[PDB]
Amino acid sequence: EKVFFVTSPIYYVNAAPHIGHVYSTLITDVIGRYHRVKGERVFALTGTDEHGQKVAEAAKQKQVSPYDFTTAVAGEFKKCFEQMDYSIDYFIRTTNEQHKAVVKELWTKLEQKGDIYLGRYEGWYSISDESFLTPQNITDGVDKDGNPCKVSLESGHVVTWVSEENYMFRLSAFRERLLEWYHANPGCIVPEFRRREVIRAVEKGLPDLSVSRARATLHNWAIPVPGNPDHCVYVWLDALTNYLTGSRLRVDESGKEVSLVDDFNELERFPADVHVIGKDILKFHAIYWPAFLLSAGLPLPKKIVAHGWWTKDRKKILGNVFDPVEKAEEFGYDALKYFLLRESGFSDDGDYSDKNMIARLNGELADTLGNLVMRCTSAKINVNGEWPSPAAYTEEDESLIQLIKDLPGTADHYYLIPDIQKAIIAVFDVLRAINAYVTDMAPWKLVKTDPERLRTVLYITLEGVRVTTLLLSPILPRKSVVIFDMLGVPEVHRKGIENFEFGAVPPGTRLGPAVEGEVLFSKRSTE
Ligand code: MET
Repeated sequence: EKVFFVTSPIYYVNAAPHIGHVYSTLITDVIGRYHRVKGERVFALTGTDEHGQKVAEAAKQKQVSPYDFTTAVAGEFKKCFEQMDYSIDYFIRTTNEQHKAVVKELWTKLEQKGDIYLGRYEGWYSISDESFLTPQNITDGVDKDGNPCKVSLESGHVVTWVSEENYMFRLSAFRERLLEWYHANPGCIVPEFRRREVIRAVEKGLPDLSVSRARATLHNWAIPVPGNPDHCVYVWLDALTNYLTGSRLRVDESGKEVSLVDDFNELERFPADVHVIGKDILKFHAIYWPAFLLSAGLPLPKKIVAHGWWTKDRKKILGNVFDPVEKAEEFGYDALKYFLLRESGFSDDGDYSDKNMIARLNGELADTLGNLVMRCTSAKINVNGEWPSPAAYTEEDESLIQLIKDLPGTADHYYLIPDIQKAIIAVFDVLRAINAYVTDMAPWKLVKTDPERLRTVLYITLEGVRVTTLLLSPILPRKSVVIFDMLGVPEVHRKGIENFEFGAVPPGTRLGPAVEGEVLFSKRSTE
């Protein structure tokens, strides 16, 4: 056992935070929350990528110091994530002095291993992606002016020709070991088609990789190469190292880093159990990073999960915004999170209209979950305001019980893939089954007609709501608490695999107090 270590990418601070960053960090957050619910030690990590030409030039364009610009924008990222109400354990910044030391330490290992030489890069480079590209991965496009230029096929951003004496990492020498790693861990990249992409790309051959740049090109906004002040460390080698840095930082109660340990084993976090990333940055994580780790003799991550990129009303996000805080203030924080995790799987296919948002809010959160919670806690149905003791189970009772008992196992596998969408769907399939059982039994009639039968129906329903809610708690962290409070579930029973079990809450447990205008999810007007 070790600390379950989950990460998000660290984001460029060239501009203000937006939905892409909020989405990636949310996924990271949800994975961490699920493992805490299982009672595991978790360290969840996010942060900002603050060096490089991209960032330094964005600061120049605003006519501000790189130190002042990065600090200000990093501040906006922290404020946004705070407001999004994640449970991230640490926010790292690559300008941190302790991160810097770790980067120099990793570089030195790579050099001492013989995997870094002085050579030349002569080729295309995308500043906006901080990415080296071959002629096969560029094409014709236009400037900011509208003059003809070359652009990345990858991303569409302008590319430039670089010809510089650079320190080069021997990535070509790691091809075989990388292929061995992919084939021996066929779950290590998710989803499967991105795993195939990576293997196909590495099968073709790998060139060596420039890991430094001449200091002027960078506007001196980068980590100097140890032993050679004319060169700065490639922003991506610096950036990827944040995962190692974060694995080695002791953090105090307020979230401040207070100490860098010498050895990752001391904190038991490294290597990451899951790196959450966008598809745009797959090669850095699935090819370069494991190669750096193999060179350094460090263990490799267990999973890399790469999600897709987004649209609002089937259009690129100018004249089309999606501010997550404003949407969350509009429809709800947990509701917005549910929507983002339910609507998209590993694709760009998601309908992010306010229409579809309202349809899921009303249909799934309000009509399926909320209505159910209200039914089984209603004083008109649950006359004694408690968990009743069930009488004998019918076959129908048992079919539903069986679904509830099976759910934790199924949801668990989905959370570990990870495929959060599938986990949510599984839980809601069980919520729908519970609703249909309740409709079929009509407990409102049973109050008058067979109060004994009602004890059974009502107990099964409460327990189905409790289990589904426990498994939804990583997705609806605030609302799950409210639900548990309404059900009167003691704190101890709100986490731990012990409580995945059917029957964990005893009969006789009292419900929470009923507030005057109780409303868990408010249906919105279709507009
Ligand atoms: C080590 S993850 C670095 C990600 C990069 N800063 C980006 O925003 O795409």
